[PDB]
Amino acid sequence: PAYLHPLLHQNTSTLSEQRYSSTFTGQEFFLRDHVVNGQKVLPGVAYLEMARVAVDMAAGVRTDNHSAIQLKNIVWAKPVIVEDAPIQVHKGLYPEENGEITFEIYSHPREAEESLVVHSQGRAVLRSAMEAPALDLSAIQAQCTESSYSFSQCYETFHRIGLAYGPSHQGIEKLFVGPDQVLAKLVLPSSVTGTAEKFVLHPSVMDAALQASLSLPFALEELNIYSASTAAAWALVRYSDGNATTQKVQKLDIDLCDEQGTICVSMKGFT
Amino acid sequence: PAYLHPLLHQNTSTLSEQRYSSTFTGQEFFLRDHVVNGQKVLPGVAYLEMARVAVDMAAGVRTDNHSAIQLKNIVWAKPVIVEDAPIQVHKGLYPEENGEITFEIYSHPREAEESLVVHSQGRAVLRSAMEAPALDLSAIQAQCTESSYSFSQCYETFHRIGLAYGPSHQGIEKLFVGPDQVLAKLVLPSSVTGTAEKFVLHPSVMDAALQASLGFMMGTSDLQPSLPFALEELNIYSASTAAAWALVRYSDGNATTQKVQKLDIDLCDEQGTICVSMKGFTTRVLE
Ligand SMILES: [Mg+2]
Repeated sequence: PAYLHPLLHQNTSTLSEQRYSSTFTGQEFFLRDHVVNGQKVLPGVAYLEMARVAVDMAAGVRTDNHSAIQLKNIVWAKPVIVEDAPIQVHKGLYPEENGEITFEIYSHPREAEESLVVHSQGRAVLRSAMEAPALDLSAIQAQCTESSYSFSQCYETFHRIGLAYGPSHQGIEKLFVGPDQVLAKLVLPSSVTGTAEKFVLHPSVMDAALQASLSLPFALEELNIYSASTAAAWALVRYSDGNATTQKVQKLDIDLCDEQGTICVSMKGFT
Repeated sequence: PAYLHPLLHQNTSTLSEQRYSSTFTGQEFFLRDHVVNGQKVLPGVAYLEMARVAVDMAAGVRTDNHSAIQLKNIVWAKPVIVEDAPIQVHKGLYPEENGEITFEIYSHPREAEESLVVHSQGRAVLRSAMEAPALDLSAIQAQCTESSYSFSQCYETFHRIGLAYGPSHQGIEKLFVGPDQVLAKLVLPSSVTGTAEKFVLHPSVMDAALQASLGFMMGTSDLQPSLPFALEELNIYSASTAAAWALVRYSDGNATTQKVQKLDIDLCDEQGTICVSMKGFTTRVLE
């Protein structure tokens, strides 16, 4: 209730370490409605919001020259899973000499409070606020005319493939695809509209952007925030120009834009 | 409701600054019952607990060689006053290269949030727990037979000079005075017993120990209140709640004036075992 943020509850910083802590019950919407293979698993897109708001607050009152946050070189390790007992997640920030901020998202195993498990790591950059780029909504939709499928068709396999998305994570409206890209109409589930205000990178919309692509998120090269993900009405997914099939891991680009095509959130070098 | 401590509610630390924040409404017992010249004033001794608990928390889990806190060279500047508008008070901690921790207690006036008021600053030292010294209460009593003052005498006199202590700050039971010292019988007011557990340096007990210096000033014409101005050293051997007595004597500086007095103050339980010691405590007339 008195949380600083639904994903960043409490500031637990010491003289040695800048740190934020959150205790998650199974009931949070981004857990109860994000069940993979039967377990409540923290979604990859929640780590980004966790990281952003930690940086936003850990950096003090800021000048226009530092009043914007960008994330770089994100990594994903073991996921956070919730059972009958709550799970405490720690968000650690470490300032580097070049003015960038390294962040580690970790926890202390109930198996061993002296052992440690890292779930994600990355870097953040403070820059001047960025003017939003623009996308071509009319033509891009026109380049995605082959084998369109309903959200339900997207949704049916998702449930069948082992990903049981609850109502809070049913943000895709429809998929328009060509062999080169996928453009997804997006919507905010009505359940989470009451709390969409308290997110910049909203897990429902951000995950819907990731859902439109789909083995699992493994890394992200860069994340740019021009406006709230809530403003988004469309999202475009494309391969990064690496052209490597490899095994089951791929490098992809994902962008969010509003009704006019103005990009508000863009993700580069996904993996 | 979710305070870390009644005097240190929230950790608001940034990368640049280790910081804790508290918002006081004035309904807190240590404000509602601590009225100076008609205004609710945070008691000077409350800053001491503020610093201690901030340091204790800002210092991590700690080895025993560092599992004890001492405060040094405390100064008091403008008071914290609450009159209908809540005040947000910040505890800033800076680690010094010598391993000491500097603390600043400050706030930003609501009327111009870009301005700054520093209320108190000092230094904290992390060191090994000290075996608690002891007082000989029998011997001390034998030297405080010159005059004596009752509970009502003290708090009626306090009200007359401008210090309207409510029940939470009525910890003096009786004052025994001899030449150059005062022995004060103390008790934790019944009003605050429910939350005495969450204080090491309890404002009620600590303020009562400083109140005991009234013993030196009874009989002073148009006596004016003297408030905390500086403290050279504070030693914490155990919680003040255990305290049953307080000894007040002048520090061996021989610099006593109506404007300012410097005192040595010890608090001990019924056996004479000291729990808190304050050396070089200077108080100054209010004006
Ligand atoms: Mg102004």
